[PDB]
Amino acid sequence: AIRKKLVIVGDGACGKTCLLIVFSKDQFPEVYVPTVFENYVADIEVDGKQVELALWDTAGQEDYDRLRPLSYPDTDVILMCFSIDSPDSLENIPEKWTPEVKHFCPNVPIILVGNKKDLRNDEHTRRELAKMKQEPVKPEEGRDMANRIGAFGYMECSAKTKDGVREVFEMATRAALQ
Amino acid sequence: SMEMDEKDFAADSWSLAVDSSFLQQHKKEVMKQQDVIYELIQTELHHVRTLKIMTRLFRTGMLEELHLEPGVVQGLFPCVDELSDIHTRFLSQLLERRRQALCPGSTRNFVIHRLGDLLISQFSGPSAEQMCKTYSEFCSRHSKALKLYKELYARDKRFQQFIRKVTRPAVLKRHGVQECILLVTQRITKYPLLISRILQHSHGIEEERQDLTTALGLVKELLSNVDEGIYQLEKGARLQEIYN
Ligand SMILES: NC(=O)c1ccnc(NC2CCCC2)c1
Repeated sequence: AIRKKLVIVGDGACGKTCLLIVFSKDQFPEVYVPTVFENYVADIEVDGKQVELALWDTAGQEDYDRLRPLSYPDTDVILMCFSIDSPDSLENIPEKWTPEVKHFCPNVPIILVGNKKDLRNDEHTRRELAKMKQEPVKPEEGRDMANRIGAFGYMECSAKTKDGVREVFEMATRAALQ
Repeated sequence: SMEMDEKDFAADSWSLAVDSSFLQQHKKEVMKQQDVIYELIQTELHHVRTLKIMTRLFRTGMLEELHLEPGVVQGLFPCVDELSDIHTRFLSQLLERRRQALCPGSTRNFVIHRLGDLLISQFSGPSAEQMCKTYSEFCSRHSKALKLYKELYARDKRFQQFIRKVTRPAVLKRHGVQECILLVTQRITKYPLLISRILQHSHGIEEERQDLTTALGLVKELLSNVDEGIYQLEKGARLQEIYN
């Protein structure tokens, strides 16, 4: 098995920690959802190839511009996250996260991931967003942003229901192998 | 880690660690507060363990089996003795606070009502200055340590066999040399996340909400200072590159 490194980046409310926790445990915790994620080395087999995929979170590093880049050395794939219930987290993707990741991780594939896709058809979410002249991020808005920033691809998932979670990490492993 | 502390923090939460007949006697808000305090102590136990792998397994193993130059080993593991001292002392205080809170006749049933005072002490005065200086030095030497590791693994056969040998056990799967270094660098930015969530469930006693609010402010001040004090060192950097 070859060793590959994955780092997840994105704003504080994007759900990156929950996404890593659910994948590494293969479950949405029923008793206690951890506040933080240390690291994890996933044994993944994708398209006939065995990979050890080391997983890292940047949560807590969002306000610290000189500590945060220390998470980037030798990264093989970036998951760039936004929350579908937060159109503001999508707007920070092109002019904050993308120039940073292209600078410290040149030539590393970026997968743009829309998290919390279950909230797209949630009544409370739609009501709260409508009070600020907003609506949940549409699938075409996610794809267009991914296309614009030169992302390897665009994917959606829900850490709450686990839908799309396995596919995101299997595709990330394939991106790290290219 | 030692067996006693490992078993005390083996459960996924405080609600699963204590006896269910003890859990039943508490309100949901106390349970939510205790689950986050348990995660803070559990992750501190794991962080101290990461520092022991770096000092005892890697650093001392290299000095004893490879007879490598002490200046090379220091470049691979900067400040590990100072970091171990700071966090082992902090962990000792957290574990003693839990131990004092145990019910008589129990080694697992406890409620920690007064964490804020301990966090204020850790993140203020001389201990905070020492944490600031040590992480400023560590995080400034982080990239250099990784490049030194990668050079040694590629060109030195006995070093490669040493690493492959000591990292073969399954319990070391997430704890290679580079992984330990990033785990230590990322530790300090976990504290505001843990403290903010403990604070969210600590409004019942006004003295405690105030202490946790002060602790949260001290941790953020420390982090801002560490972040401002970082300048990445590079082996073979020239003075001209530095002053430009
Ligand atoms: N295609 C795979 O091999 C695969 C699929 C889903 N999850 C995987 N990871 C593990 C790590 C912890 C939970 C399961 C691996």
